[PDB]
Amino acid sequence: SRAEDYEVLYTIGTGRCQKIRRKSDGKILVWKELDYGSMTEAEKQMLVSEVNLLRELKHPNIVRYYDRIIDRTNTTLYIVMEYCEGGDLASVITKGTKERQYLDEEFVLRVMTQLTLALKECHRRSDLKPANVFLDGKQNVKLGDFTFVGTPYYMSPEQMNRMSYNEKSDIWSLGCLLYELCALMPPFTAFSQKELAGKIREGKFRRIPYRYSDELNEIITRMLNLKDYHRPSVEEILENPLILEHHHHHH
Ligand SMILES: COc1cc(-c2cnc(N)c(-c3ccc(C(=O)O)cc3)n2)cc(OC)c1OC
Ligand SMILES: [Cl-]
Ligand SMILES: [Cl-]
Ligand SMILES: [Cl-]
Repeated sequence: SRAEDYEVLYTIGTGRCQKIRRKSDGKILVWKELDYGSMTEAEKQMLVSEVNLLRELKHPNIVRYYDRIIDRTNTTLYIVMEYCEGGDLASVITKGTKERQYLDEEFVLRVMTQLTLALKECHRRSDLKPANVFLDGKQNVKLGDFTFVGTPYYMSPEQMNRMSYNEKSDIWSLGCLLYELCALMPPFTAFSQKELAGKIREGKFRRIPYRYSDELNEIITRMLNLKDYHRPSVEEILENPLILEHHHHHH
């Protein structure tokens, strides 16, 4: 479809993401705008293929990407996707830090269950961090968004030695994300990357807060094992007695 099919309501975050309304039925959506005006033919060809793959991902726990619009006037590409009224997990963690208020174990179990399912789908088809995890209005958790200055808090031991495909590296990142949801801080912190790497290598961290059960602590701790082969698989995580039907997605 074309941009005129939609009305911009307002900007959510600055490419730039905006909440929009589809005129045909008034459906509330979001689009992300990419300015391809400075791109080469080679970069546009890569872009096209990536957007195409994006359109093929249909999963309850992956942000749904509906359409792509070209506006040759502004040299802008619009990627239309579902609206997640709950925002991102980064804002939830920030909210708790400042409220001196930990999140319910039930919420952490929802995020664990639903993100593990998202990872399972990604692995089948073959950037896990709080700002890339979105919440809808029905308690559902969705993975979205498929270089310097930033601190690589979630970088796994093996990935810091040599960046290569390893599904157990994703489990480490999930571990880090769940840890942060509980403790409201990442398991490893430092002011420099050299110091960070030394800590990650040592593999030691504080227990998550005592309000969280030993069982939750145990599985998060297993995900943060220094040995990739000691971390639980997606299958092993979902077998955990903590995970129940109600922690999964519901339309
Ligand atoms: C980054 O902060 C926020 C993001 C959103 C939001 C809602 N729906 C969405 N589909 C998205 C979203 C935006 C971009 C991407 C992506 O680049 O793939 C994936 C998801 N963000 C909503 C927000 O509040 C309504 C919000 O503020 C906390
Ligand atoms: Cl606190
Ligand atoms: Cl919450
Ligand atoms: Cl759903």
